[PDB]
Amino acid sequence: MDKGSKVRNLRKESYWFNEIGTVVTIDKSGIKYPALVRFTKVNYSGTNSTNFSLDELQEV
Amino acid sequence: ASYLPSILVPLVGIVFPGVAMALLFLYIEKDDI
Amino acid sequence: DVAGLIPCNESPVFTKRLNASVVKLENRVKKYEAGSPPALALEQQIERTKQRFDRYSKSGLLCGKDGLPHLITDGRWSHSIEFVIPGLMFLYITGWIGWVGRKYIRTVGGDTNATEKEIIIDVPLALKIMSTGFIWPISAWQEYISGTLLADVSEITVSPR
Amino acid sequence: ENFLKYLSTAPVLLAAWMTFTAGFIIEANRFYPDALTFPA
Amino acid sequence: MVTDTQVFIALVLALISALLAIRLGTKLYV
Amino acid sequence: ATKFPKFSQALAQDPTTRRIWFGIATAHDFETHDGMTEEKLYQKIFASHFGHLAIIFLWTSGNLFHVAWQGNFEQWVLNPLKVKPIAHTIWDPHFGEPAIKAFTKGGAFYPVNIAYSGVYHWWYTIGMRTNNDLYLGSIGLIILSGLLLFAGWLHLQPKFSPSLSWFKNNESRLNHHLSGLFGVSSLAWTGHLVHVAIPESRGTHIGWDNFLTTPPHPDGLAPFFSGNWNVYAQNPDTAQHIFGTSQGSGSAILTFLGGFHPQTQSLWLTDMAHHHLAIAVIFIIAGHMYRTNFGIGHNMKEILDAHRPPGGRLGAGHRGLFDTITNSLHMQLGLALASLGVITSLTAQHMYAISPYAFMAKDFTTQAALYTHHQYIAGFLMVGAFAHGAIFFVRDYDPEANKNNVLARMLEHKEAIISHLSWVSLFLGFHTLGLYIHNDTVVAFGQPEKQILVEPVFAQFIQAASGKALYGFDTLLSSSESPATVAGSAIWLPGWLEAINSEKNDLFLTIGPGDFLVHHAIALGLHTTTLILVKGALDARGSKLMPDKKDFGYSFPCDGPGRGGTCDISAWDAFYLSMFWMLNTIGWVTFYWHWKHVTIWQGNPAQFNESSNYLMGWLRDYLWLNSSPLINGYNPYGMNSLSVWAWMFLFGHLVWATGFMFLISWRGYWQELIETLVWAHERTPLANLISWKDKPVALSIVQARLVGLAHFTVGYILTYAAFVIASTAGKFG
Amino acid sequence: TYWEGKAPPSKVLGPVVSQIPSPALGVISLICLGVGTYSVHESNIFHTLTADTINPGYIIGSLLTPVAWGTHVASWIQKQN
Amino acid sequence: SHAVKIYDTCIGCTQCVRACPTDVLEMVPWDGCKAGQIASAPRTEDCVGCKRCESACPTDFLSVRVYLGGETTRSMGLAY
Amino acid sequence: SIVLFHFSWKMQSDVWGSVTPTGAVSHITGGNFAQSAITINGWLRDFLWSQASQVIQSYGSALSAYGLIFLGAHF
Amino acid sequence: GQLAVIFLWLSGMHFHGAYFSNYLAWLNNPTSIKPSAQVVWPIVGQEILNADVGGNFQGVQITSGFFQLWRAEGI
Ligand code: CLA
Ligand code: CLA
Ligand code: CLA
Ligand code: CLA
Ligand code: CLA
Ligand code: CLA
Ligand code: CLA
Ligand SMILES: CC1=C(/C=C/C(C)=C/C=C/C(C)=C/C=C/C=C(C)/C=C/C=C(C)/C=C/C2=C(C)CCCC2(C)C)C(C)(C)CCC1
Ligand code: SF4
Ligand code: SF4
Repeated sequence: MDKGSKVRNLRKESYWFNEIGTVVTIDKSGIKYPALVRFTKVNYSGTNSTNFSLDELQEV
Repeated sequence: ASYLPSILVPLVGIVFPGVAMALLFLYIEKDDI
Repeated sequence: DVAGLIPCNESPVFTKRLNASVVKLENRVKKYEAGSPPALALEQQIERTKQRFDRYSKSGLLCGKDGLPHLITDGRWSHSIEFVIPGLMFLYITGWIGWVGRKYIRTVGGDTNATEKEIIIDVPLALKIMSTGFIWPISAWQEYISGTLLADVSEITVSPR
Repeated sequence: ENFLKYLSTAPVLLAAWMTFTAGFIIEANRFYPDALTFPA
Repeated sequence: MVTDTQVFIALVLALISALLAIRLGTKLYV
Repeated sequence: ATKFPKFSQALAQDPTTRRIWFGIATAHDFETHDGMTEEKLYQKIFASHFGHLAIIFLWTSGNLFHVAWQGNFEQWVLNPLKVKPIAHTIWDPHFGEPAIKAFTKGGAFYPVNIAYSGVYHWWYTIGMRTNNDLYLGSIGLIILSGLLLFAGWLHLQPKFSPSLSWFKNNESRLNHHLSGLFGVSSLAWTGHLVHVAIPESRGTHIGWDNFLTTPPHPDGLAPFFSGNWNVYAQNPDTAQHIFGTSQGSGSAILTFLGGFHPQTQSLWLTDMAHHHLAIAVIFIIAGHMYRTNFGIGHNMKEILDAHRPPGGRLGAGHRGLFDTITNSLHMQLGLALASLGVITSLTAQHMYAISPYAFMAKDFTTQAALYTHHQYIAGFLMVGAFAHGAIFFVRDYDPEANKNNVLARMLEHKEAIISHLSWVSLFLGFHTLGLYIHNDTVVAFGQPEKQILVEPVFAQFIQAASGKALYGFDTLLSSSESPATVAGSAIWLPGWLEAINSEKNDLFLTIGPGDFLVHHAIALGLHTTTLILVKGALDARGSKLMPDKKDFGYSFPCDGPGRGGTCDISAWDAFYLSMFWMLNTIGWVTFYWHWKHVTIWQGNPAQFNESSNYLMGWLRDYLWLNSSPLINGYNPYGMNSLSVWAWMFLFGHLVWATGFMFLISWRGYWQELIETLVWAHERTPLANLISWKDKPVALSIVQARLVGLAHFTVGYILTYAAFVIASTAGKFG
Repeated sequence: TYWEGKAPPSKVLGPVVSQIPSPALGVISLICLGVGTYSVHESNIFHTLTADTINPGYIIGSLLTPVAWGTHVASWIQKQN
Repeated sequence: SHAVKIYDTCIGCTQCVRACPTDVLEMVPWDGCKAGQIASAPRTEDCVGCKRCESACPTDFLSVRVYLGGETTRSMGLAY
Repeated sequence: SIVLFHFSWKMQSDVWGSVTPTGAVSHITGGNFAQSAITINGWLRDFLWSQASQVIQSYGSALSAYGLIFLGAHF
Repeated sequence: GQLAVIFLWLSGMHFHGAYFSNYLAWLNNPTSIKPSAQVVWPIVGQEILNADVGGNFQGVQITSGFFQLWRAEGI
């Protein structure tokens, strides 16, 4: 929704499913997955951020 | 009776497996059907 | 009584085992001069064996056909001494431990260096938490009825849930 | 500061605490040996 | 005490069954 | 076409030796065959089942023929306690003269194997007495197998192939396979027992030539129709009855004596007849439950849809399970395998305790062999049931058709199931191993009085409840002033109590701390195997590591070293891992059974009660002690009849070790070695003429794990079979 | 026949039972339970069962107890509506 | 040959293409991503199945996926 | 492992032993290596099974620690 | 550091020989006396591991050949 806002993940395949992550950047220039989110826990690959579509995030 | 095992055991343990393996080897690598 | 077990107080096999242990220790000590350090050690072993067997006889344990004590663990109060009483102690101690641990996890977890505080323990805070475990059952029940014990369904899961 | 912080590391504290637990367990078994069951 | 005739007829019935097995397998048709 | 495996174009085009290997391992997976439809799948399964029945009946006919032609069945039935049953002759040109002289036993005049199948006792019990009867049975079975093979061929013809709707006619199938396959079959078997087995046991020869004129009972169906069925229970065989002769014989054909026949120490034939009559009646009544174009009956889809508790704790209840079960062959295959495994375990548990066959329970080797055999088969069947359930989840589950279903809710809270199973497994393992090591340590320090010996109060209480007046519980049938005993006192209680309280039996063996610890070890094994299999089945459709696992199928090697490494991540790998635990737990069970029975047979059961509380006792008093007659099968001084079993013992050890070769060392090393081997072959004169047609490559990862597991299992089974047979037959215990 | 709510549709009871009013099923269930319990008690509880004490009537009555349970469930289902 | 699929979650960082040892993958112009590029697998006959591309993927779950299938001389990593 | 088994059995059966005042030699295992070390069953029986008596029977003596370690190493 | 560890190990071995061993008794009668330089505290009944090696001494029999080495050095 906005920079720095916490969002609950809804991507079923995501390692951070049902977890809270902070939005880093949002691309207003179209794009299918514009909302970059960062989570505290690192996934199995060691990364802690991913791009999601606004439909795949619960706002708060 | 008392003569058959001599006749059959060699056939079942040597001749039968030999021919069976020959035919299976032919068919596995036939390259057609 | 219980399952055809005769109390170890009147168990001939129990006394035979005691005699066998004592006599074998005596045979072992017969090859040392009286008063030698090995002789004193073996005599102390004999005394300890006698005390152990006497304590088992006086305790009220049930012997089998083999002469060894058997434990009744069906909840019988007369035999609680065998399993119920120690078990409670365990569930207390471990409980304490567990509770304390959980608290530490939930105390240092609200920091940026939460990971760094697990390899390196904050000994002052750690002891602060550890000293509070003697009331772990009450605190656990209070958290349970207060909803602060369990996390909501909104937590990590897998594709098929 | 640094030395005490090192003493606070996980392996050092685990070793110290396990040594302490083994010690008091050993002493308890030394003063009350062969404790199969609780005194009346 | 099975006589040679009994063994022979058992072998004949086994041969018939073997031929039927051959045909059934062939019909499973790989 | 175009190569060996037609059913796989991808494998057909494979230029390596892999094409051959997988061509063998994908043959029976009809679902994956190219150009395969549902109807052809079902018809091929039907024909394959016909073929399998033919194989079973030919195996049985072979057993009968070999016993008749080379056995000593007549000598055995004359004196069934002292002579040893014969399996078949040994025509081995590799034998030396001392071997021929050593393996000549029983009837003699040829080398021979002593049968441990117990088929002699079974055939004797069911009424057979002469080699002619065995031969006739074998000829009948050969004809039956030929008929089944012909039927299998016939039902593949275009005009005889049953339609797809026919296979999925669940109601009629259940009706017929309940009332007909189970009930009418049981009715026929009790008819046999009444007409043949019982008269043969009472010295009267009934056969095809005279069974139509000698009624099994003198009154002859007059009491049956008149309602005076009590007539058939009057005048049973008195305790002083010599089995197989009219000495002390009776006339009853349907009684409820209970207990055992004193002379044979087995069940009364009349009791078996009455049992099977009642079972046949119950099954025939049960088979009229579902409707089949006759108006009356139940429709199972409605039943399944209707059972959804209004409390909502089961969600949508059983809605949609009918479609999943009928449309999925893997789910019903798993259900059948599981039920068969439970029944195989039940047969193993009940045959030893309740001897059904005359003069068995004195042929110790046969009893041990049968128990071990059926327990291992039960373990295999259970593992297969769970494996096929995982397969069903992979390729047959439809999450949209099972929304909020009971089965879907199984996956919804899979984490809880797996975590609590893991907790139970850890609890049992930790504490059982701790108690065993505690006993080992205290006994090692010469202080056996400090052992933690826990009395199995609950099992002993159950034994007392059935009438075991040895633990002094005075409960239920063990106390006279109880409704249960008085109510049952008239019918079967006397014989049952006489059997249970007699210590010359396997009915409710006396138990102690050793039995307690071993039972908890068995519980650990079952729980851990179930944990592995259930985790595989539930995570088959995806995990956090592989959220799209279902897309890779049931059996794939891995998903690469990425994100931490994913070796053995597929459900097939869960089955492969669980096979080891199944073998381990079945081994524990069989070790427990064999050692307890060996100690009882030797006449010193105290040895087990003493030495089963610590592991060194198991290693010394059971394995080290009882293997002496086995490893001495052949020594530099000579050889004896057990030499074959010793050789098989070493062979099983070798195969078991060879399995480690495939289980430890993985493919890359072997592929790099085969590279050099290929180079060497290609660069050799006089051998460049001969060139492979299939490129030689190392075994695939999944294939290698399978082959290692197969070697492990074969070696395990062979070595334990050799041990259990040889020790028992060498010490007669 | 999948049903939600607190009471299943009457069609679950089958063509015949579904048409029976609740009081009739209740009385039938009480009669069946009484007869079945009385039969099960007369033989094997109040009197020991022997070879020559097998009464077909008592066997039928004993079988009637599951019928009593089914009829009481059906009566409740009919009662809810 | 193995089947290599690229999903629209890709962020076009090129890492999968770089990691590929058999030059199966490449970059093609695209508009659904910020970088304007997406990975493609035009020539999967040369894919060996090492799954290096998946290992070198930033996206939460493997915008590039490899599914092993029929094996040929090329995909079997055989110099013979 | 094979090297150590070879050394142990050979020394126990062919070198180590006792002598009498006359000079007679009595080895630990009676020289059973020549006719029993030529089969796998011979190694299994006369070396492992036969010489494992001490460990399995060491309970209740000063060597009981060796039996405990035997079991622990197996575990 | 490794050399320091090895020297500490040697120091421990020699000290346990001097204070906790029957080296003198073995010296007097090497054939009968069994070498031993380790003693176990009696805490759980593990004192059974204190074998009757000889020389009015009880301890765990050692097999490191340290006694023979020391004798060769004329200790
Ligand atoms: C009365 C009619 C009837 C009968 C006798 C059968 C019988 C059979 N059917 Mg058929 N079937 C029927 C009606 C019938 N069916 C109908 C109406 C349909 C249409 C829906 C089908 C559709 C159908 C299909 C599609 C298939 C069969 C199959 C089978 C076979 C199952 C395998 C087997 O050997 O059974 C096992 C028989 C037993 C008696 C074992 C009972 C199981 C218990 C657990 C064993 C316990 C026994 C005992 C206690 C152990 C001691 C014995 C020991 C001493 C030897 C069996 C021959 C299958 C087959 O193999 O085809 C050839 C198959 O694929 N049937
Ligand atoms: C599956 C059942 C079975 C089994 C395991 C055996 C096993 C044996 N038989 Mg017997 N046999 C059987 C059934 C069986 N028989 C039947 C039904 C008959 C009646 C014809 C005979 C008649 C018979 C004779 C006359 C002799 C043997 C002999 C032998 C032995 C040597 C093998 C041989 O020469 O075969 C010879 C067997 C045949 C020529 C007939 C084939 C046997 C069965 C029917 C084949 C079953 C195949 C099975 C379903 C699996 C097929 C798959 C396979 C191709 C991989 C061996 C112990 C010999 C012996 O005693 O040596 C000591 C011997 O002389 N058998
Ligand atoms: C304080 C930490 C803590 C707490 C509260 C729990 C609590 C629990 N664990 Mg976990 N666990 C822990 C640490 C902890 N565990 C560690 C460190 C490991 C790795 C060895 C595991 C491995 C583990 C497994 C594999 C399983 C559990 C399970 C369980 C549950 C049942 C109890 C049990 O089986 O314990 C088992 C405990 C162990 C096997 C090892 C515990 C080791 C020590 C005693 C705990 C750590 C103490 C630590 C020093 C805290 C210091 C605090 C200080 C700094 C102030 C329960 C929810 C089971 C479950 O899911 O049940 C549903 C289960 O299957 N646990
Ligand atoms: C219960 C056993 C069983 C059954 C019923 C089947 C059934 C089937 N298999 Mg499977 N299979 C089995 C065991 C079995 N298989 C085993 C153990 C293996 C090895 C792992 C395989 C490997 C395998 C492959 C690789 C393939 C099959 C295929 C088939 C199908 C037809 C094959 C056929 O008969 O063609 C015709 C074959 C014959 C007519 C030969 C019959 C053998 C005769 C009876 C031997 C008689 C010799 C006799 C003993 C000689 C004695 C002489 C003596 C006097 C010396 C059918 C679905 C094929 C299929 O359908 O795939 C979809 C296929 O491609 N199977
Ligand atoms: C009647 C029951 C039944 C039926 C119809 C099936 C049918 C099937 N199973 Mg299931 N299964 C069963 C029982 C059954 N299985 C049991 C009991 C287990 C537990 C072990 C399994 C475990 C299992 C697994 C884990 C898998 C299957 C799979 C399959 C499918 C392919 C099978 C195949 O290609 O065979 C190929 C046949 C072979 C490779 C032959 C191997 C025979 C054994 C292992 C070797 C024996 C060696 C011999 C004893 C050595 C002689 C000893 C001598 C040297 C001394 C097929 C639909 C596979 C699948 O994907 O299905 C979709 C699969 O992954 N099954
Ligand atoms: C003797 C061999 C052995 C042993 C002891 C285990 C033990 C275990 N396995 Mg493993 N396993 C084995 C062989 C073995 N396995 C083999 C050959 C296979 C086939 C590949 C498997 C496959 C397998 C799978 C697939 C699974 C297991 C599981 C388990 C657990 C079962 C529950 C249990 O007993 O918890 C109790 C734990 C034990 C008995 C382990 C020993 C613990 C000791 C006593 C503690 C010692 C602590 C001590 C201070 C160490 C100090 C070290 C220091 C000196 C350096 C446990 C960890 C299951 C599991 O994880 O359940 C949660 C599981 O899912 N195993
Ligand atoms: C280097 C080889 C070596 C070995 C293997 C041993 C082994 C042994 N010695 Mg010997 N000893 C050695 C060297 C060695 N010693 C040397 C060099 C000396 C000369 C000083 C001695 C002098 C000596 C005496 C005088 C005695 C022994 C005794 C013993 C036994 C009991 C030791 C014990 O647990 O006491 C208890 C020891 C402890 C509880 C250790 C303390 C625990 C610390 C505080 C843990 C700290 C770890 C720390 C957290 C790690 C991080 C570093 C931190 C400092 C920053 C044991 C068999 C005793 C014996 O045999 O009795 C009959 C005995 O009386 N030893
Ligand atoms: C994977 C899977 C699967 C499978 C599963 C399984 C395999 C399961 C198993 C299960 C089982 C395996 C179970 C068992 C059971 C058992 C039981 C359930 C028993 C019971 C019993 C009872 C209940 C009781 C009895 C009695 C009586 C009568 C009374 C008294 C006591 C006695 C005991 C006598 C399927 C396919 C589905 C699909 C999905 C997934
Ligand atoms: S590595 Fe992944 S994110 Fe990067 S270009 Fe390749 S597919 Fe896209
Ligand atoms: S699996 Fe390997 S060869 Fe295939 S596309 Fe990925 S990196 Fe390239």
